[PDB]
Amino acid sequence: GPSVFLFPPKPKDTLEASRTPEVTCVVVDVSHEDPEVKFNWYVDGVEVHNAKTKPREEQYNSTYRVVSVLTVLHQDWLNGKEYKCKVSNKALPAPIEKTISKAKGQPREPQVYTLPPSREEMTKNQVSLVCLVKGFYPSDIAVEWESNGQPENNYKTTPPVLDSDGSFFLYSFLTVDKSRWQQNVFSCSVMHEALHNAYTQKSLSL
Amino acid sequence: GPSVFLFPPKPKDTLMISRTPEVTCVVVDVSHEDPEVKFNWYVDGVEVHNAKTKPREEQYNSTYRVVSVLTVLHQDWLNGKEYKCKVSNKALPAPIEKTISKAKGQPREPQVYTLPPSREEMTKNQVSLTCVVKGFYPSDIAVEWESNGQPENNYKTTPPVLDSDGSFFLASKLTVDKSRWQQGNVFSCSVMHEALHNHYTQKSLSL
Amino acid sequence: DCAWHLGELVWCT
Ligand SMILES: *[C@@H]1O[C@H](CO[C@@H]2O[C@@H](C)[C@@H](O)[C@@H](O)[C@@H]2O)[C@@H](O[C@@H]2O[C@H](CO)[C@@H](O[C@@H]3O[C@H](CO[C@H]4O[C@H](CO)[C@@H](O)[C@H](O)[C@@H]4O[C@@H]4O[C@H](CO)[C@@H](O[C@@H]5O[C@H](CO)[C@H](O)[C@H](O)[C@H]5O)[C@H](O)[C@H]4NC(C)=O)[C@@H](O)[C@H](O[C@H]4O[C@H](CO)[C@@H](O)[C@H](O)[C@@H]4O)[C@@H]3O)[C@H](O)[C@H]2NC(C)=O)[C@H](O)[C@H]1NC(C)=O
Ligand SMILES: *[C@@H]1O[C@H](CO[C@@H]2O[C@@H](C)[C@@H](O)[C@@H](O)[C@@H]2O)[C@@H](O[C@@H]2O[C@H](CO)[C@@H](O[C@@H]3O[C@H](CO[C@H]4O[C@H](CO)[C@@H](O)[C@H](O)[C@@H]4O[C@@H]4O[C@H](CO)[C@@H](O[C@@H]5O[C@H](CO)[C@H](O)[C@H](O)[C@H]5O)[C@H](O)[C@H]4NC(C)=O)[C@@H](O)[C@H](O[C@H]4O[C@H](CO)[C@@H](O)[C@H](O)[C@@H]4O)[C@@H]3O)[C@H](O)[C@H]2NC(C)=O)[C@H](O)[C@H]1NC(C)=O
Repeated sequence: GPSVFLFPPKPKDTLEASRTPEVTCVVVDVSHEDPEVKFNWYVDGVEVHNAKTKPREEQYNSTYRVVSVLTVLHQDWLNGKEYKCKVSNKALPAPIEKTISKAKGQPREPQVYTLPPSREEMTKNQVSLVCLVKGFYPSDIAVEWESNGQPENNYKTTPPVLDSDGSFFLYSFLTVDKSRWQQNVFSCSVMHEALHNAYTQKSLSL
Repeated sequence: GPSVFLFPPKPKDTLMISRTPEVTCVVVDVSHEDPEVKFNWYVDGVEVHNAKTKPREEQYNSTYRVVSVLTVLHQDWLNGKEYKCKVSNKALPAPIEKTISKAKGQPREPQVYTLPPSREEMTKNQVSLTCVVKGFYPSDIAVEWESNGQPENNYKTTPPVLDSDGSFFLASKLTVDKSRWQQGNVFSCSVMHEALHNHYTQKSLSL
Repeated sequence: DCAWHLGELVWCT
């Protein structure tokens, strides 16, 4: 019998007005002999009909991967609505149901603290610019850096860590040529549902 | 049949000469019908015989859990020797073999920096002290916090993140009462890593 | 010299 996995939208997609968040239902181990896959989607137990099936893909191991994509409205996902995928198939004693939603629990506003480079790191070729993001919930977040409107691409970001108060934090490091630091204003940008306009920006300079 | 999981020693154990590093060969799904398990151990291909079987443990889901522990030498591990556990049991058509060792590659020294709280956080009841650890290879590490020779336990450390130069970095954050910070207390971030002088460095931070 | 951690021997060279 085939197997079902249900995936959420991308945090960025739920948080940017101009993007299109979607919930993805991926059925695997679909047999050559019976590849028909019936999809029943439910939003809080109410059947919806706007799901679109992706082009069927042959996997090297002689089985089909079958995908069903359901667009969701931003406000629906963010307000905690439950999305159920029900998958029927002839090679399945009874249909497989899976459910997902946003992480449950009161949202909490990220605090965004930019931390300048240590006096010790100043004697190196490239300095680390730090932006600590803490006390947020849920962990669904996006961090980027920029300068003068131009997006700086050179940074790394830790996955969110569960903190002792039930919120999450992470650190983002932007490594820059030590010359630039003595020579510009640098900004750390955070996108998270519990921010104002789901967006904040903190700046840092010597 | 049974399944085998082979676990490395704790970074700290490999790194402190006062501790005993061990590799652990865990066999699960051992049946009631054939609980007997044979371990053979190998270091870089050579059989060693000093492994010790732990007490057998009833799991209550129909199966036993059987564990063999092999003590290893600090330097053996740090030099990157390969430790092979081979498991034989009647419910297994062929013996199962597993091998672990330290990740391979030229070890690199971590640079450690402490960062005081943002001024914007000086409004809160508690404040964050940051210990940045970057440029370490391999990823095996231990980070702890202390003050006045006593451990401070209210910290969290990120997992290590593979950086773009092939080394690793992490951040550890210690959360102290603002008063404790304002009173001049010295807080210390301790890093243990194989490529540090004597596997150890300490960095301090105060108002 | 040697290194100590909370009074426990780390390593010596
Ligand atoms: C035949 O082969 C197939 C295919 O295998 C592939 O080909 C082979 C040759 C190799 O090269 C493989 O490496 C290839 O995968 C086998 O199919 C596999 O079955 C596995 C189990 O049977 C299944 O494992 C499950 O994976 C989950 C994570 O899946 C992620 O990430 C992995 C990579 O890390 C990837 O394989 C998946 O496709 C999936 O990727 C995500 O997809 C979603 C949906 O598209 C994306 O979300 C969307 O993104 C878009 C933008 O692109 C948009 O924004 C939408 O809004 C958004 O929805 C998302 O971006 C992708 N993420 C990533 C990181 O890529 C695991 O979580 C899961 O674990 C769970 O299982 C248990 C619970 O039951 C628990 O243990 C646990 O807690 C978890 O809950 C599963 O293990 C593989 O995914 C699957 N591979 C594929 C490609 O489908 C098949 O099994 C085999 N046949 C036989 C008979 O063996
Ligand atoms: C019957 O039950 C048993 C026991 O299950 C427990 O009880 C039941 C009631 C449930 O509550 C379970 O949740 C309980 O665990 C079942 O046995 C389990 O089988 C699993 C799969 O068959 C197996 O999964 C694999 O786990 C690996 C990680 O294991 C860690 O972490 C978990 C917790 O997350 C822990 O439960 C394990 O014991 C193990 O813990 C580590 O132990 C080692 C060795 O002791 C420690 O290392 C040592 O530490 C000491 C000091 O403590 C010293 O320093 C030594 O030097 C050092 O070596 C280590 O510190 C412990 N770590 C932690 C975090 O605690 C995964 O890596 C692995 O994943 C990989 O393989 C998968 C394939 O299966 C891949 O998909 C995947 O990608 C990975 O590659 C597996 O997930 C469980 O570990 C195992 N549980 C136990 C307790 O052994 C059994 O299945 C069940 N039977 C039936 C028929 O249902």
